[PDB]
Amino acid sequence: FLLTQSPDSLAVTLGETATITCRSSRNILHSLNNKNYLAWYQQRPGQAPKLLVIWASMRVSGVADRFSGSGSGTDFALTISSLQPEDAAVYYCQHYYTTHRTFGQGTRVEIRRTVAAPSVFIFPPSDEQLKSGTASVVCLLNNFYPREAKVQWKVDNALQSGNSQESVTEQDSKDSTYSLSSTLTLSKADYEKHKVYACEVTHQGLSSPVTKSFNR
Amino acid sequence: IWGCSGKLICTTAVP
Amino acid sequence: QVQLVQSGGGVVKPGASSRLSCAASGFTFTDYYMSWIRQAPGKGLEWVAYITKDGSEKKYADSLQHRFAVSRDNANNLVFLQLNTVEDDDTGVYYCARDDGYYDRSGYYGVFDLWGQGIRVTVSSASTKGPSVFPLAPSSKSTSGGTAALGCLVKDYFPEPVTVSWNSGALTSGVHTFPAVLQSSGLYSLSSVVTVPSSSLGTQTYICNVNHKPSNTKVDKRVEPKS
Ligand SMILES: [Mg+2]
Repeated sequence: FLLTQSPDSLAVTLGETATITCRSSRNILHSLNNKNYLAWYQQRPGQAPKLLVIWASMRVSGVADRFSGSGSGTDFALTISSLQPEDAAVYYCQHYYTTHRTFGQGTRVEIRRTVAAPSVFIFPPSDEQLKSGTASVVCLLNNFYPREAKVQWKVDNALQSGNSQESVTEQDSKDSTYSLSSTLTLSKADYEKHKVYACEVTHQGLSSPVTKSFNR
Repeated sequence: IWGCSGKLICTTAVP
Repeated sequence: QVQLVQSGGGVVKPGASSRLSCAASGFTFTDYYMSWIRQAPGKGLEWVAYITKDGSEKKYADSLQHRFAVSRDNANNLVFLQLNTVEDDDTGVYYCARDDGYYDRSGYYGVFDLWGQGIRVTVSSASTKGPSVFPLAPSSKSTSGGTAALGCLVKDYFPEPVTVSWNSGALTSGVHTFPAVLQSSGLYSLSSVVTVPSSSLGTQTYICNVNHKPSNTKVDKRVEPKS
């Protein structure tokens, strides 16, 4: 008894329409009421699912009219009209036609907005860490769009590789941007062997690459 | 053989 | 008001047992069925079990070969999920959820209208490790105009997760707590950052509230401009 969502992923523009398909292996329409026993949930990242629709097409209290359910038999859809930044999330369908409830695999809605250039910040290692023999340097790229961004580490203007890590945020619920951290990790000895620590950043919103650096 | 866990599903099942 | 607060979880060894808890408030607990649902990767949402209002009948998914046991305490408004002989399939985020529906002679038909916050369970032989916390001090090299950035590096912990708040929850705007990275050591690390007015780095106080629940570790760090 499967529910297959389609597509897995979806990039929709602000103010436009998203459509998320849910197919069931079998019919989920009972006789004594002639309703389909399907539901839809919304899960923003780091939050638990929120129920939106029941009976395939009935909105729940405190849910905007942009979220609309539809379909019959084994084929159903959730549409989201006039898309807003807070709709960026993962949407699941769930049936309750039997006691063995199952969910669809989920559908992620990514949002398209105007290009926004990142604000670049850089953080030296704390004195607190420098007693430990390891030295971490952090470069922050803040509130940009699109996701695609490029970071380069230069220690005494020498290009680094094999010693940094990145983490990208989820899309922001308010401005639909992304943020990025790159952390360069060295030994305390190597850190004190050099002077200039630079973070060079390439993004579509930047006319030319932005560099932030400091002297140890 | 007939009741309600909460209310919501059984206030909207009939039509 | 209406709310479900979860506790428990953390690291657990294969073959061992773990107990999850859920405290309910703001509603008539003895009017609702209650369910447990998990979220693994490579297969998303999965209903595991429910319990009735209380003529205590319980039902489970069969894929869980009788390994899980759900119970309830109407009195203290608690639901529990016990996980036994855990396997590598059981790693994930476990939610309790308020279960709304109707039952007839054929069975129960329901929907999950209120969820707990979620707890992470990690099946692992690796040992617990609490995080060290270092400041990401604001300087001339943060700045931009006229906005300053600052944060905390949270380094070398296991397992996931850590939660970071600022000024005890009263600072949320401009906050980005990054998804953790896996280091080649096998331990985790993340940064939480925040943008603020650079004009008032003198007067305002900025404190990290790192919480690593699997080790019951709390670290508050004051992030001062330097230096
Ligand atoms: Mg958004």
